[PDB]
Amino acid sequence: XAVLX
Amino acid sequence: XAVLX
Amino acid sequence: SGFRKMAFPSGKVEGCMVQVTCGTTTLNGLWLDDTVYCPRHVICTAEDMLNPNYEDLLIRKSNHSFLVQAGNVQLRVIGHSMQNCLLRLKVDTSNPKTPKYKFVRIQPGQTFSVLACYNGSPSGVYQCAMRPNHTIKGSFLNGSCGSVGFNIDYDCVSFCYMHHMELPTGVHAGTDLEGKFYGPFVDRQTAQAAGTDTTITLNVLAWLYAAVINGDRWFLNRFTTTLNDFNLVAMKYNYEPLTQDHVDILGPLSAQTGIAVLDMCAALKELLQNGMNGRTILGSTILEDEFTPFDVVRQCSGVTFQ
Amino acid sequence: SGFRKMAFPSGKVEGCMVQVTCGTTTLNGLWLDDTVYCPRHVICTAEDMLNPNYEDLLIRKSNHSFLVQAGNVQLRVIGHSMQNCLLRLKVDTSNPKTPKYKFVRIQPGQTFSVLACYNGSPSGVYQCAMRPNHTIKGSFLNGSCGSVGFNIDYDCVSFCYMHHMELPTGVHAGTDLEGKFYGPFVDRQTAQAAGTDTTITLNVLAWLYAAVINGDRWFLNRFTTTLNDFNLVAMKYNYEPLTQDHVDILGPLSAQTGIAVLDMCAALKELLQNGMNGRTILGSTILEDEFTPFDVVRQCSGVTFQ
Repeated sequence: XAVLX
Repeated sequence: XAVLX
Repeated sequence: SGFRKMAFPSGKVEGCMVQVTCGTTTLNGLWLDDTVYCPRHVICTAEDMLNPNYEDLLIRKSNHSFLVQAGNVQLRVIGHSMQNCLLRLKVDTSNPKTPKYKFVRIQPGQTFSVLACYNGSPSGVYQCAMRPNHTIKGSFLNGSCGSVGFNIDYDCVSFCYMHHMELPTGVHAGTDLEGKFYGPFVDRQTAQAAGTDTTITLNVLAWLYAAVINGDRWFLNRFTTTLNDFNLVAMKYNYEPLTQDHVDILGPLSAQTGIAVLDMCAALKELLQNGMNGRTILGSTILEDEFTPFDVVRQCSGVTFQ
Repeated sequence: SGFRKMAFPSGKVEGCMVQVTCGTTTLNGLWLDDTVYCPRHVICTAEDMLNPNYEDLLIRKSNHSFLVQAGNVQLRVIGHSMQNCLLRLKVDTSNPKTPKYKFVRIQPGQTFSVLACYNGSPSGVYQCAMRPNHTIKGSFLNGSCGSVGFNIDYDCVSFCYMHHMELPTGVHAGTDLEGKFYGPFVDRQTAQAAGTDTTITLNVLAWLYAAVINGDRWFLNRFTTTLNDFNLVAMKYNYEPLTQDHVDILGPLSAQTGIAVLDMCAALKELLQNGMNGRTILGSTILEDEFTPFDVVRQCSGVTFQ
């Protein structure tokens, strides 16, 4: 879980 | 021994 | 005297930060001449983030789909294109504060300054290193995407990073200014994880050289080591293998201190096997790896405190 | 996520740095409106440094005794005076890059950003804290005097430090922008030594609050403590006594995390008596004291990672 900023 | 910059 | 994680003065970069809005998504962009660079995910709504097709999402946008604000000045977009993971928005005005610059793709272990920004307004600056696993341990909150990393040589800004995302372990990933990610990461909210990291051996050595230049030799010893025997210890402690190229890079520091590289490696091997026994080095209780040989020469005196 | 010693963007300050020369001594000065502020020791030659009488040395100078260079532009001095340990050189031009500003005298434990400069050219920026013993652990080489410390609120620069000297332990001392030294130091090369220092308790607590806001609670415990019992442990470990005022300052952080101040003090007491047992907090193996409660609120999310 990559969260785009 | 304080050295002035 | 002293040694600090020092960032480059950020002024030349503060003048290039703008805000880019597409729909209800707002983030930071970099305005150089007549172009604004920003993360392509600015064209995503939260629902587009899991499986976005950027080619498809973008063709549905027009130039006026993008709002670009520099300060309290609105810039008008007159063209747009995608370059890997960035968007290049051509605007009708050239940034009069554009500094001399270059776009560089930095290598793992190298360091750079980050100008954390929100809504096109710079808020802080700090130094960091590109980790061997291609992430950086930054400090970023929602709205920080589009914030950039850079180095300054004389009066040329070398941009090398644009922030795009955070991984589960709290570390950060992004791209160079051509929009190509550092590492195997992609710009979508799927399961991704930083790979196993390693300590940057070359930097730890450089930092031990800095400690000597600054007058401290407590950790040195009477031994020496071969590159190979050192690497057996490095593997055991999860340090990058030392290479002949690393030894060559350490030449100047070695010459300034009179300590042969492999003798310093022997010192490091001992610190690794024995610990620091309650002592510190340049104020630290741990072996620091975020200062390159270049960072040491930049910051330390060119005269060793013998 | 993440937590870094973050400095304020330095641009507003880079535009105020100039070089001041008197004879063969050159250092940095701060140009605001039509005045340039710099360490008064710029009027000393190396022989004047042990026992300088500044009143006497200064009366022997004229306005043209001073050369002020802003970039590659020479400024002309049309007046000069001494204010405590600084010189105020009135020049014939007003700095067009002067930001909104204030001069503030910061208190021990507070933090600020330092813009290290040489020959009027900014070279690096880093964050630091005014230690309880009134020194700062900076990174300065010959030629750095006149470099300044500051904080930025909205778009107002609050200047609070000007660098003047280094003490034997490698730490630094200087003055506020009215030329009054922080600490009992004087601007002459006599035997002086930093007094015994202490850990800034309030900051260590704030930083433990930051760790929780960022999702980490490993160091918490089921206990609590009275202010008094905590202070007995603080004395033993050379930490500043905790006061009711400190407890009040920690109110917001305490409210954001749901951890009562004295329960966090109980956590700290335990960390102090037991160590960290191989663990880290916000990436650190030691208890960090250079982040104030304000620095935490500034940098951390306003939403705790529960």
